[PDB]
Amino acid sequence: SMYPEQIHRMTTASMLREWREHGGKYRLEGSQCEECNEIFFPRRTVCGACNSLSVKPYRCARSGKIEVMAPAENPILAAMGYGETVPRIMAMVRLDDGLVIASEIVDVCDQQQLKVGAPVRMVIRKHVRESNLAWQYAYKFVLDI
Amino acid sequence: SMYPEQIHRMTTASMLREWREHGGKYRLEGSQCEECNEIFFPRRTVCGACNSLSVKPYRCARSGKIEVMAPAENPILAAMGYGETVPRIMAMVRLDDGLVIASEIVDVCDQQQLKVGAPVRMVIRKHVRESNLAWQYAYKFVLDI
Amino acid sequence: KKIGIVSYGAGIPVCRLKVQEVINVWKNTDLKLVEENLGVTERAVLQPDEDVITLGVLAAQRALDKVPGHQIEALYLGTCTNPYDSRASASIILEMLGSGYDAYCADVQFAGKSGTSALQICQALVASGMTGSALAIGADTINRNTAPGDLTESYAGAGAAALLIGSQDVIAEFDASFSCAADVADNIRPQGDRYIRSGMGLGSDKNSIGLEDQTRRAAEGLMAKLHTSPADYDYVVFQQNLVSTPYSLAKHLGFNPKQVEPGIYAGNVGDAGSASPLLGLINVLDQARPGQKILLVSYGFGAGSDAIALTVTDAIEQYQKHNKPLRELLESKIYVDYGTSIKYEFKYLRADYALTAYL
Amino acid sequence: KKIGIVSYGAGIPVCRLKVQEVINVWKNTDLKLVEENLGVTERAVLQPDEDVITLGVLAAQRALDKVPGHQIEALYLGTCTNPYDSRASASIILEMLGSGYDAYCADVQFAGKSGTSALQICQALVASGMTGSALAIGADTINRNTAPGDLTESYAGAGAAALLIGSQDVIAEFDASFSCAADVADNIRPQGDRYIRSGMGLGSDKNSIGLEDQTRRAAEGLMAKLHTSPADYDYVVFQQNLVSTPYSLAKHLGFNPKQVEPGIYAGNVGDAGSASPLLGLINVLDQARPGQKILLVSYGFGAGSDAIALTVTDAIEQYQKHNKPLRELLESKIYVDYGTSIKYEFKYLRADYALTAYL
Amino acid sequence: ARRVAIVSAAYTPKPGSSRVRQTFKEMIVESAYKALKDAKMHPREIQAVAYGYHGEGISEYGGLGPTISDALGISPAPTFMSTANCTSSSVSFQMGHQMVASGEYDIVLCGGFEKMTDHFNYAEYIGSSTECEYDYFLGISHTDAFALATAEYFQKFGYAGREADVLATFGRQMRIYAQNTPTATRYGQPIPSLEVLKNSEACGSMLAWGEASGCAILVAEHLAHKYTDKPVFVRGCAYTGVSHYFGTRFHNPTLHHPGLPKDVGMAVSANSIACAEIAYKKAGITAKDIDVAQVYDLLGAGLIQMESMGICGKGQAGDFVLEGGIALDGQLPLNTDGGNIGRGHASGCDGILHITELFRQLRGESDNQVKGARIGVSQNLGGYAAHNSVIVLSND
Amino acid sequence: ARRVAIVSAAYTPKPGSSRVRQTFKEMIVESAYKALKDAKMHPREIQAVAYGYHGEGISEYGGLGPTISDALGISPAPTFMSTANCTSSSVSFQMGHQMVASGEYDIVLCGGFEKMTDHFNYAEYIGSSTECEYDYFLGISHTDAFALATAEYFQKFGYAGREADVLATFGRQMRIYAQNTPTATRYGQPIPSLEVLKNSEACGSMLAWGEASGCAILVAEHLAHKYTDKPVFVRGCAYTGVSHYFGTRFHNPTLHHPGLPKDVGMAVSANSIACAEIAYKKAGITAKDIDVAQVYDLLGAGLIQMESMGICGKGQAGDFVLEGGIALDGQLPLNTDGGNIGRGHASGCDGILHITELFRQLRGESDNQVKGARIGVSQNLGGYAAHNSVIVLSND
Ligand SMILES: [Zn+2]
Ligand SMILES: [Zn+2]
Repeated sequence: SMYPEQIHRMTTASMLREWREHGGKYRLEGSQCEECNEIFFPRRTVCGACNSLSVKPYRCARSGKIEVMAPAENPILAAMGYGETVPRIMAMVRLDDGLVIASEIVDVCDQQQLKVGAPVRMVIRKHVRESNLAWQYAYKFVLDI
Repeated sequence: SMYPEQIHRMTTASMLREWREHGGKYRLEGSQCEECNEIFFPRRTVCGACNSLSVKPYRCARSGKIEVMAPAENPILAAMGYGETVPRIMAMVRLDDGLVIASEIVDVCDQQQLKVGAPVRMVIRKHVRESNLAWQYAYKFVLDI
Repeated sequence: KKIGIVSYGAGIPVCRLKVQEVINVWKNTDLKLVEENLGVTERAVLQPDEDVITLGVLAAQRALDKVPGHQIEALYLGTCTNPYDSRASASIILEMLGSGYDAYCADVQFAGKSGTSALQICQALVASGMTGSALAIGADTINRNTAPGDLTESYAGAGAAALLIGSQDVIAEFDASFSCAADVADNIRPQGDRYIRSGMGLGSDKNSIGLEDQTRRAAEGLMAKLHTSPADYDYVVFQQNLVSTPYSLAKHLGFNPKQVEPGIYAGNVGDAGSASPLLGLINVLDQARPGQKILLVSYGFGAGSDAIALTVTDAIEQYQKHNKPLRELLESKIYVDYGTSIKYEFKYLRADYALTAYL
Repeated sequence: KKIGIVSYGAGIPVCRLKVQEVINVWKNTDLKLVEENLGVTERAVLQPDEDVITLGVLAAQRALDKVPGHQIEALYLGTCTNPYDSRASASIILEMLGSGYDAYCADVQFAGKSGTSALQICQALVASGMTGSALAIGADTINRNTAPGDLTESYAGAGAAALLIGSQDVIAEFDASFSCAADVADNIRPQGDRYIRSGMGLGSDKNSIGLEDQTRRAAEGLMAKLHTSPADYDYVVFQQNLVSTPYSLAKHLGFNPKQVEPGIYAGNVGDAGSASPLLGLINVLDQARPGQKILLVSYGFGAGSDAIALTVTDAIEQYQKHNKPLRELLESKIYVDYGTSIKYEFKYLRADYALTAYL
Repeated sequence: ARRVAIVSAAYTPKPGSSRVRQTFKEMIVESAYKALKDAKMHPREIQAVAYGYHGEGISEYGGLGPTISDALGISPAPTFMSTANCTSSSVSFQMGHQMVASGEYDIVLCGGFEKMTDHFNYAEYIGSSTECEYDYFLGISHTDAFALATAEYFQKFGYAGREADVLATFGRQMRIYAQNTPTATRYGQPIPSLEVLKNSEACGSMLAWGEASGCAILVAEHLAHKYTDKPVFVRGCAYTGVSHYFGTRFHNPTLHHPGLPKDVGMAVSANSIACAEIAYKKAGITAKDIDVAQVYDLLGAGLIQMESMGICGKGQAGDFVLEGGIALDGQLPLNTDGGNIGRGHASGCDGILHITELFRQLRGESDNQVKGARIGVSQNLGGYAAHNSVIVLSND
Repeated sequence: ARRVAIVSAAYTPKPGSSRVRQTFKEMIVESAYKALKDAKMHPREIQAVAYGYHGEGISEYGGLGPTISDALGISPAPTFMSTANCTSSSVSFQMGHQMVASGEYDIVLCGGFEKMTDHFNYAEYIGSSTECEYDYFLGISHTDAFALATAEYFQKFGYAGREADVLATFGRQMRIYAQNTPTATRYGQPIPSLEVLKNSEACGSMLAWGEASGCAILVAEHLAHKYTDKPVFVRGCAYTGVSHYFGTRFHNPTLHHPGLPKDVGMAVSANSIACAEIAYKKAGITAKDIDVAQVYDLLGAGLIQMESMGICGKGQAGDFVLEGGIALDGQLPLNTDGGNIGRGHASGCDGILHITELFRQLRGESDNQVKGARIGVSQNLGGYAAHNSVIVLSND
């Protein structure tokens, strides 16, 4: 602050990284194959089913159910930018189109509604800030009831 | 500053790294083999000549000559923490014990004395600050005349 | 009766700093690159008693001096270097101008396209019949918000331009516009940060994904709407952070040098942000002829682009009769050294609490 | 066998800034006042790779080079511009010197008298029999901790001095000392503040209630203890923030110019704080003769004063035989301009978080 | 094709404990020269090295091969690096096997290390080896994946009310194996009761995490007699790779392996199943033939791998453990050194940690010996089974 | 032991230029599927991959193997990673050669990539692959090492007054080769005069640095006819490792290679000499036999490698270049694609950049063809020749 001597840092992110993933992270866009119609998340260049390069963006279903859930409460494993909210409710969310997303559940107003099979919907939230100072935004989920 | 939200950083150094190298970096300590007396910089655990594990710290000679020298002036290659001094005079210094050290020449008061074969001596200087906030100190060289 | 620009004005700092004065200290870029390729030999220095409001009210008052007794119906201030982050500097300028309180009023922010965005807002207010006229200002102190030792320091400048929109004595009819935007963080300034920051290394890679993409998209959009092509325009005006930028964008979009040249002013000024496309337009209108066609395409980092098409009218000849051109205004200058520039722009790391001026 | 100074060393930055370079930018003081009355024409500039530790270890290593194989029993670092506010920089210097870990060790702080206070501590450790020897260092980077535009900027410098105390081959016997202190906030630096601040306007009024009061009190105290007067001393050494200060204090306490002159070094250096009285002493011992009497009286703002009386021994002649004097060391210099000095000393207000060296 | 023998294997003891006084170079040298001594071999007989670690983000040392060749004192002999999560050593073992089997090198040192304490907080760095833009940068860890996998296993195979019992029985057996194993971090510790474990962290199934280096020395069959009386042969290996993204465990059309189960997920690791089937086909064995095994233990991951590996049927590993099946007198002795819970875990070294205990078992030298052991198997994984390795060793 | 054939080789064109609109995955797929098409091969015929990059510090993606196997659409087929400076692809090629030669895999894709623009300023990251505590953390770069090496070469072999002439002649020949090579960054650029080059940056010997992925497809000899009429065979390879620390170039008792020159340093790369001698012995050739070659060009490094490789005597490479020796009609045509100066450089891809041009030469398909080329050689280095690779290819 008072002494502006540059501090060592191996890695600094270019804006290019997040720029290319705005579809995936703001809009839950994966990929669909034009030849066989198989769907994937996250986005990709080659269809895994048939190895076609004719692949297009696909808007994943933004509603789903909690497939599996696990609290993260261990201070030892608190990542920088995620230390303030404890517990965090980590979940695998099964979307209505069949895909599964690794995320977390937030804004739980009634704890008795937080259970396996509970319906959820996607929301845009602030995530850990980028190493180039830009705010990071991406998906999380809330209970939808 | 005003918004204390933690920023993402893959790598943060433990104090352990520099703690173990104070001999090498503050005192120009390499290694000498107890069986065959060969000398090495930087410090090491196995003698390269004879593969003995009987190796001890060795104070390298702190006087030497410039073997080869090259200005670093290209802004594109300015490392963080080293952008303020331009040019930097990079050199391979041949110490009086025969070892060679990669370093730089500083405090050149008479430019006509800066040449190949010029005598130099070790000095302790501040280097790029550590990712744990500790000041980094290590060797550089000056002309000795 | 067609709607458009009636009068204009500009405000530029008089202090100047030669590029070599910065390069001698930092040695962080080539003198030849900045002077010859980028086309900037010196840049505007902000004095301690100057800012976005001081420049803005100067430009605005110069536009309103062309229309004696004008009552202000709307006033929009386009800037990305606002003196206030809450409350509208536009209301301060309105108060200063002393020509009415009953006005649509706000500050507008989208980086270097803030001024053109304000202009579009004013056009919409007049064309909708919500007002009879409207005053748009584009102004930035890029110098003040560029850090010492930044690669862009040697060509960061400042400036203001004001355009009055109406339907009486119109000198340039506003024909149509097209805007585009996206999330492209090529430059940013997070809430709190004084200094505008780059999102990646400088060069043609960064230019291709922001500056060129958005400028092309807006220009092609507007031309498609009007069924025109570059050959149909007498003048083209782009963002002018650097003299090289309009020529580069012109080459990229199929315009030629003679269409660009009359908008070039920034060789002795540097980057004036929100003001730069509007200052290019002013520089054109100072010498243009009735009937001529202008395409204006700005660029805001972040990112986006505003494209506007104009037609110059018969009234331009009367407006030009007793007019001080921008070219003449830019002849007024005072040279300062690097140390003085840093003092004037408040870029020394002094104590947070001052006891006297010097203790 | 009497106890005292065995060997010494000094560390001074090589970069220099002419006073007129600062006055041209700020125009906040008279060039003639600083050059002729205060006696300083240029000052030391701290390079980006220099600080209190780098200067301190240079001085200390130069003192220990005079005593091959010396094992360190105590090491005290006197400084008011410490690189650390918790943890002892002394332990870092100890590590660097590589001559033993089993030592009494701490940092010592009382402004400009930190070095003399460390010296008294070392003397006490040897005289008590708690150690056989002890290394005192006085070092400050006053430049680094003086703000741009401060009235003292043009003569803020930096430096380090190291003195080894022992009872074998003593060149100056430590005869006696007297210290005093009080609450006098003539200068301060609150926890956090980078810059040292004045408590009032500069001049003889401020000097009378701090510098002169405490210096007089300690000098008169010690002389009363030894039944001596100014006539009994071959040399007198005072705080040397400015060349004018020793001459002024000498006139105030009844010493004459020829007793002061041999301690004067700071015309090309400026204020080196904790180092300044010790550097004056070094400058004396470089040319002194066996039998001669020295009075040393430092001054720390805050405020207080350490007075020490010494006698030069026969061993001084051998010590002087192959010795590089301070006068010679101070001939090594590199001139820089104001802009470069500000860069080197980290006094530009740059971005809080750096992306590259220049972005 | 020619056979490849392990002539020695060794690691720096107590791998669930840290070695803050050593550098990574010093630590690598310790295990390397120990193994060289065990084999009656000189360092300069080594013709190549294959070595693993997590990556350059821990110690800020990249392009590490030459640095290791210099540290061991074998220059110009090359070191081929491997960067593959907790499978780094398993992968480097497979690389060395290829180097010898090819005929290009006759004597190769395989191994790996991890110096977590060089990083201020390694726990938050590890996530960098995942599908980073969609997990690491959203604060999602590997440990989250294992917690979720365990929850899926128990909820879907009807273990409600016995989760604590299963995890505690597992962790207790690991502690029992570690108690009498001198190289284990829990060597000599008293065995806590099942009830004490149930009421402790992760019901007693949390691993012990520290620092270690390790290596095994591979030699062409015709040379092995120069260095040992009792060589251990590599029968076959498989290494397989699927997306790091945890969601893909439930739906991965990219994974082409015929005859997988219909329903795959976290509790049923398709990548691990495929890996085991490939490995066993190459080795000329089936699960029936396995006399002793090693798995990456942590929470319920041991159960999922027991099933993937073919030791018991889908959903039956919990009951297998409860019925004593992994004890020394049980149907399939497993993690006989104590595993990650008892012996300890150091990411890049883990492959060698497995291989060393199997090596010992197959020569009759284990502290918890399986009488008449002919076939030994290492099942190891990286990320949430994004990497999977299966290595089959025999003694004839 | 059985022979291994290259059936196709390809890279993303203009590797001295950047591809900021692509992700690294997209870029890898481009070259992979291009090579697959050239070979008339389906992706699912690939049995394993060996792939290289600089490290996880650029894109913050570690444990990359599984991520690549998923991107290419080959799961469960494994990807073995290589992290070895500018030799990453050269090393991965050698790994693939071992994989096929062992008999464990029959068809293997070898390659590498680099996406420098994912890092804000890659230039200051690269130093992390050195002896970091004693160079990187003191602000000493690889580029400093090359500047110093060049200065030593010229000062000690009597080139004073002709340094500019040597570097400019070299850079001009690279530009001449690049002009008519469509995959080169300087394709179609006019050839500047020798005088213009002397007065430009690094006297015209500065490389063009961008982004690229590349790969070659290796197949067991008996299968090669299914995929190509004109297979290129791997005769022999060597990979060698010495300390990254630049000082050790002058005094390295750790480097055991008999018959090295008496006086070694930066201008005389001992590691590179050793590497070439080992490689040639394995390949059954001498320098006389080499018809065309590739070297890592940058400043005077091309000269030092020409000498290490055995093409000309100590101190004679400057004069060899001045006398036209590396031109297409010269005694030894070198970097016939344009090299790093003309074609371009992308660290992890460079090995394949060399191999592709040699592959083309040996089939008569090069744009600057060496008539009747039988033997082609890639000399590549990593760090300041801390890594060194020599790869020898033939056409019969
Ligand atoms: Zn498909
Ligand atoms: Zn030895």
